[PDB]
Amino acid sequence: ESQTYEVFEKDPIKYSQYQQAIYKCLLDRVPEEEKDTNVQVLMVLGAGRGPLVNASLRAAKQADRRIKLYAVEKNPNAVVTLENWQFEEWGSQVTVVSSDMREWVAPEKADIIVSELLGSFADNELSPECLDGAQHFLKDDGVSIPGEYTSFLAPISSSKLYNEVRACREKDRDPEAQFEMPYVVRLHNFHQLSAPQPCFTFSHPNRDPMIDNNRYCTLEFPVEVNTVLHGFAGYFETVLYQDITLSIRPETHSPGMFSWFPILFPIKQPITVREGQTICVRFWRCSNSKKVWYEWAVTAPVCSAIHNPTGRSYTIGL
Amino acid sequence: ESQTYEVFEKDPIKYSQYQQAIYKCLLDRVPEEEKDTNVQVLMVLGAGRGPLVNASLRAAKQADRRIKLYAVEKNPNAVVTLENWQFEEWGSQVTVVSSDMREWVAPEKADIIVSELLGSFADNELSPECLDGAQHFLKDDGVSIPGEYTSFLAPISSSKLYNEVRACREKDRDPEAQFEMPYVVRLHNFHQLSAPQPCFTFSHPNRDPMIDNNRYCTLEFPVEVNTVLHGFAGYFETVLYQDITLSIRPETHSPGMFSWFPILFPIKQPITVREGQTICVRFWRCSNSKKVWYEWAVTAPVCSAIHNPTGRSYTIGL
Amino acid sequence: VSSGRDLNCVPEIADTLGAVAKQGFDFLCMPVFHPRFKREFIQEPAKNRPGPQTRSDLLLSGRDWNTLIVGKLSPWIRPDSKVEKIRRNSEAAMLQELNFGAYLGLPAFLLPLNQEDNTNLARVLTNHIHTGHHSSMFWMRVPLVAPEDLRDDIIENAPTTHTEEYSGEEKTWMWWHNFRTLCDYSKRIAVALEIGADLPSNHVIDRWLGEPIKAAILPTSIFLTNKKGFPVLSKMHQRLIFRLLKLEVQFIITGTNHHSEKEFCSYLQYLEYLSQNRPPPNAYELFAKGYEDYLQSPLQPLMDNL
Amino acid sequence: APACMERQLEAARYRSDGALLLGASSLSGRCWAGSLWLFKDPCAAPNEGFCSAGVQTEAGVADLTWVGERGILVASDSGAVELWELDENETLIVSKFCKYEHDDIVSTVSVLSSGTQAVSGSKDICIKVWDLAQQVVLSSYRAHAAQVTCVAASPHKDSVFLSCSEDNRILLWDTRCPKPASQIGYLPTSLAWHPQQSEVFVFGDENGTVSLVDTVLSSAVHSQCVTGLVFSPHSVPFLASLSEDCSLAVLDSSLSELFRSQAHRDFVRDATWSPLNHSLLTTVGWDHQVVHHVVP
Ligand SMILES: Nc1ncnc2c1ncn2[C@@H]1O[C@H](C[C@@H](N)CC[C@H](N)C(=O)O)[C@@H](O)[C@H]1O
Ligand SMILES: Nc1ncnc2c1ncn2[C@@H]1O[C@H](C[C@@H](N)CC[C@H](N)C(=O)O)[C@@H](O)[C@H]1O
Repeated sequence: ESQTYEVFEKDPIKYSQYQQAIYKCLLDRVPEEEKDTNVQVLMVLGAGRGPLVNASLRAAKQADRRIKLYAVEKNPNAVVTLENWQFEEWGSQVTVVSSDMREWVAPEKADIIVSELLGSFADNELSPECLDGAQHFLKDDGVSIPGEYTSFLAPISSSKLYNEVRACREKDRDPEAQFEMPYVVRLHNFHQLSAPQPCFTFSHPNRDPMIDNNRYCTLEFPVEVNTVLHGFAGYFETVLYQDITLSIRPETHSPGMFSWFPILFPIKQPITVREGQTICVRFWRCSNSKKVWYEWAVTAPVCSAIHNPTGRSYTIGL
Repeated sequence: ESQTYEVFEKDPIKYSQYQQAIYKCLLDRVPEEEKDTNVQVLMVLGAGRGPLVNASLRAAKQADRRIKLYAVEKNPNAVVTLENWQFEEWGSQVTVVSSDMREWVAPEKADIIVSELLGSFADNELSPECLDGAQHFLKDDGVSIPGEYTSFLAPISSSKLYNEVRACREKDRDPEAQFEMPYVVRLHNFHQLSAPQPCFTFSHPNRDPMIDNNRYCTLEFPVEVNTVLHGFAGYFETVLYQDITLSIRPETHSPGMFSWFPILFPIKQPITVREGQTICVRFWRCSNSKKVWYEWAVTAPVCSAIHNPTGRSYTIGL
Repeated sequence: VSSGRDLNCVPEIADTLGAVAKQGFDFLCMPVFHPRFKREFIQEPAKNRPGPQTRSDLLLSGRDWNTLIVGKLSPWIRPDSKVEKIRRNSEAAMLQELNFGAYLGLPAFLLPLNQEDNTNLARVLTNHIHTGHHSSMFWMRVPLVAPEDLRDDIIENAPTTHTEEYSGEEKTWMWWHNFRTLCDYSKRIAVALEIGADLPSNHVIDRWLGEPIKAAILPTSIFLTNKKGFPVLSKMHQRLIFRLLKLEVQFIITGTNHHSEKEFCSYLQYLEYLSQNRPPPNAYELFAKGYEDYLQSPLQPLMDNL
Repeated sequence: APACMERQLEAARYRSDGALLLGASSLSGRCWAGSLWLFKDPCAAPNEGFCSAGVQTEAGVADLTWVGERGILVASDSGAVELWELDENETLIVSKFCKYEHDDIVSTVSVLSSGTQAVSGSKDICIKVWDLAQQVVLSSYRAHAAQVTCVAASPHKDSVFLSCSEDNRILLWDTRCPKPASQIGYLPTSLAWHPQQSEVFVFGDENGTVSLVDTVLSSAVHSQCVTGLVFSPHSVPFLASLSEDCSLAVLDSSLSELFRSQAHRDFVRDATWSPLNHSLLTTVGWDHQVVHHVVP
């Protein structure tokens, strides 16, 4: 909806980071001698209402470099905003494309592809699948902004959140479905039981012959207090370009950036944990041609059931 | 499963009809003078365990014409049966292809494409979508066997079947979902209230620029008795080649063919019908990129609710 | 007594089935794909290996697949391998074999629990279960005593543990327990308990008491030889057989003939002798027959008229 | 003489005069059996109509070995260890013994230095020492905790052999000791004793690394499991490495690559250096190809 895009646009830190990354990449690709002749092809993949298109334009003026823009957007309602901005302000420099980036036949190849397809668990909005499908129209020496992203997990204790998740039981569905799905939540009345550890990583472009976005991770969390495990908090980190990053992981959290709250992966049954014990968790990223999903289980100090098997309770549509 | 294929193979009438159709088509494409030089490319699309491959071979021996066969099958378990038959009996004349017909890159173009992708309501196994995807590797003058199929509907009264459908309520789903889905059923304790009428028709190949498998049909059923409407019986008819057909519509039912029982489309609420009144029904065939489904409603003598809106209770996976 | 023959070598399916039926066995546990035929699913040129991938379903009738055959997972399939390439080829091969079993309509399928970490094996099995209905059983092959715990003390610089480890002697029960907890107590997952030459301490055995044991695997190697040269069992092994007969488990004979002078059917003849000579059931055991673990609503003769 | 040789070639071994012994299995289709073949003309292999001798075995061939100049010792799927012999004319391969002693597939076999004894390894986790003249098992060892992958008899030490298993152990054996085995990351899959240095051996792993052990030097040679390791007949030997990655590599003393072949379309199963021309190396694979490599 229009107001979800408006909410994204209220975060100036996120766009100033994207602009700084594009500004740095343009200077590395085009030297001073070529500044007036060399026109860099830039494709904003998932342009929304256009704040990244404006960030790329400000970056090019800052870098004193020439750019040719393509603004790709599948949402036809956001395309209304885009085509009105293009006609009134952008002009011929910007070509608005109403298409899925995976289906789009590009007239030219891109020097830089820019996107913001990241969820609170980084890859949970299917940024790897989208970018993999758009990869073919990027030049051989082409750059993807973001270049990389990494998700993080941390075990948490919160009897309040366990009670909140429990209350999400619904009519006409599995009576325990609410425990087998993640929740975006500003975690408040909780306790982080161990330091966050990396879970899944993705790189762009994906210069690998055996492209597989499926993953299986085993995490060992040392616990120093007696407690109850109610779930896992998820965060992410991303490399836009070189040293220009974005983070929601608490120890490296990007100052004043509110675009993403943490994610919560619940467990069906609370697990007693003694001081000195290790929490062991297993997370899987799974897929088929139509859906992507997560599966998870605790194997230590005690076993849980495998949560969300075959994406029976929660899926991310392709 | 292996035993479902075995059950299909028990119907000799169905394969003798396919053989007769292929035999007739081979004589129309290759005259006597060309019989020893002209090799017809035949592709069995959805070859299962191979009875159509054997029917095409018997047809070619009958016609005294030369054929080159491709046996396309997506089910890898059926491909085990196929590759063993190919090695032991068929030889080089048959090339077994483990692929979805819509994804397959063909080495040659086909003179004839043969398939048996039909459900009890003809197009409910998605034979139009499958054949549309395979259409490109058929020669310009190429033939599809079947060439055409038509579904039929008839209003029925059956208090027993209404009770049977009602009893299909399940835990963890919409309490009325069972009324919003078709059932394959050998209808016994029932009353057909009006003569069957055509519902949806499909032709192969689909030589139309605006290919749309979506459909909307309005049927007017004159009723001559006082009764209760509990649903609609569905049947089909198909043209394999010229006068060689297959039918489950009762008035034209193919003698001794048991491969398909009728289909039942229930209604949530029984509808009183007076003698002299017309039953009016509306059926839609709907789709998206992932699913196909039916939607239906009675508009006369009284309105029903629209059944299975957006495929909430029943879908056919693409 | 219901008995099965376990084999890992089937040159011809019809001839093997026939020889096994002649011995008096009710069923055959066998590989559904050649146990040495490792398959590649990702890397060329081996992923493009020409078929058939296995032998045809047409070699037996549907009734024979449904009643006489228990399927077996290929021994190279290692979903919990530390090598990613081995893990991914193993996941794809596990699915392919389980799917072929479902295609065949097999009544049961054997999977081993031969190590502590079977998390990914559990995950691949749970996903298989949540793809259709099937009703088909999964028999988890788990020994009373782990192979690391029954190895000969013949490694001079790595001796066997001569210290009693109460909870450690019970390690295979924990392998089963974690597996079935991960799989969320599926009614389709049961135990095929493998009996060893030296029975563990009582505590280790009765850990399995209320567990869903569907089969008991007897290696030919655990049999002693009597005066006449026939295979027999120790008195303690006989005690365990009688407890397993009370649970109505299916008995599986595995391994080669270790009593060469005798026909192989002598292992089964002995088992059938023990079944025939089991302690008889009392008037209560006779009345209760058919009601074992069958749940009923307690009668309310005050509220209801009986 | 079988009318057809099975697709999955498992073994290739040259004897002194340069005649090539082949081992094959059918790992798919109706019948899962095997065959043994002799080719005095190795160029003619695997053509059935051009063999010196050929025979059908009961089950599949997982491994084989020459026993002198006329003996063929076979590791079978049936759990049997079989001994075959060429007749006086070497026109027939005849069975001498077939002893079913293993409880599962016999995976590996090796002749000890005496030439009168053999060692077998199996999926049944046991290692067996055989007396070839008496056709009996002298010793059965349950030292491992999982499937035995490879057994390699010492070149000149009669009572010495190496074993490796999925239990992650490489065991050095000496049957003269009351406790015969001694234990010496990624699972070991292949073993080869150095032909000149009595205390040296190479081992391959499931990840493609080949390592030099002087009872260390390692090289990431393959992208997949190292199936086999074969030393050349040279005064200064070269090492042939074969893998499930479908390639053959020829390595020097310091495990550095000298030759590479992508000739096979399926898994490379055996490698055998010609005694006639020491620069020639023959490989067999599951693609049914008998390739003759000219090693530089
Ligand atoms: N495969 C795809 N092809 C085209 N656009 C996509 C695709 N996947 C997601 N999008 C769009 O990408 C956008 C993602 C937004 N959350 C971000 C909007 C905008 N770039 C911003 O930073 O405000 C949405 O407008 C989606 O509709
Ligand atoms: N798009 C597709 N590509 C390939 N095979 C398909 C496709 N859709 C369905 N099939 C196969 O077509 C077959 C349809 C069967 N009901 C008929 C089997 C066989 N031709 C017979 O008449 O006995 C199945 O074996 C399906 O797996």
